[PDB]
Amino acid sequence: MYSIEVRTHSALHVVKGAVVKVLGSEAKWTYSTYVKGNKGVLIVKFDRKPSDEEIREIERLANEKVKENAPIKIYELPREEAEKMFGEDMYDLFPVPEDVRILKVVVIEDWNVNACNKEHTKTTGEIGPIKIRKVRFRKSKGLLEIHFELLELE
Amino acid sequence: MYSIEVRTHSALHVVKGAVVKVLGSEAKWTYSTYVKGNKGVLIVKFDRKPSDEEIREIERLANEKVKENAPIKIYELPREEAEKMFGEDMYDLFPVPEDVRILKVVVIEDWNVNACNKEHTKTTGEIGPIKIRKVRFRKSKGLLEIHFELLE
Ligand SMILES: [Zn+2]
Ligand SMILES: [Zn+2]
Repeated sequence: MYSIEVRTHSALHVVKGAVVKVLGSEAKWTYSTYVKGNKGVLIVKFDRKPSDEEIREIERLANEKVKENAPIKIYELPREEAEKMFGEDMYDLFPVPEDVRILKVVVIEDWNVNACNKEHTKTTGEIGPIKIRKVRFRKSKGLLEIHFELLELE
Repeated sequence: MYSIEVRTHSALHVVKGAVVKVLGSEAKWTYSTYVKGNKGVLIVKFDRKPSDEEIREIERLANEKVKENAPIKIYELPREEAEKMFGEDMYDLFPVPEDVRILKVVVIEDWNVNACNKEHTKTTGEIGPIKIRKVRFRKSKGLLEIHFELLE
């Protein structure tokens, strides 16, 4: 088993992938994330407020990735190499300090790659049904908030 | 007198103000800053590559603020007080940690307000002629690089 929070954190990587698939590469940059219990907040850099249909799609695709039970692999390589093997996409808006010479990159094949040092579940199925509760688009900073919560079902 | 670097850092605040005056409020958020000797790099969040004429205006405007010899005031208030007194504009894209309950906000009336703890010149004139050398717009991240160097 996995703690609910380790579960919610993992959902973030899944939700991010769904976001990029639906909104495109322009929403590929993460600004920040927060997790509290079964609730999660993914803020990505974007330029508009997604339509209700797109939100639905992000949700659908995110839940489909959960059911596929895809593995969440975690490679540990040299900054330089990882830099060339995964490219710029493994990062967020905010750079991982340069004092760090070795990176732990989380990968969900064809979905999301991110230098992350936190604990993740071994597979996407271990996350469970995800529900997007609120979506806020902050015009000034041009950031998109995707609020979601995991579900106490089975 | 002031160190060349203290000068270049101060120019940052001046250049940022010129950038917002010319490009608008959408270029109001700073992503990062770098200063080495007489060289300075201001990266702001933006969506397009400014035209050559706009770059010229940013430069002009920036140098005119230098000649006005405006004072660079430095207020030190609680964070809750600066929050309401200067609003969100005093910040950058990345927030000053919440462990800091007292802020040092740099202000150049009607030009730029920024929570900054570094050393600044007492007035804009003490900066000197600014020259924008290169401007790079990185489409992926949507960031605009304003490269400039002081002349002294
Ligand atoms: Zn992670
Ligand atoms: Zn400063």
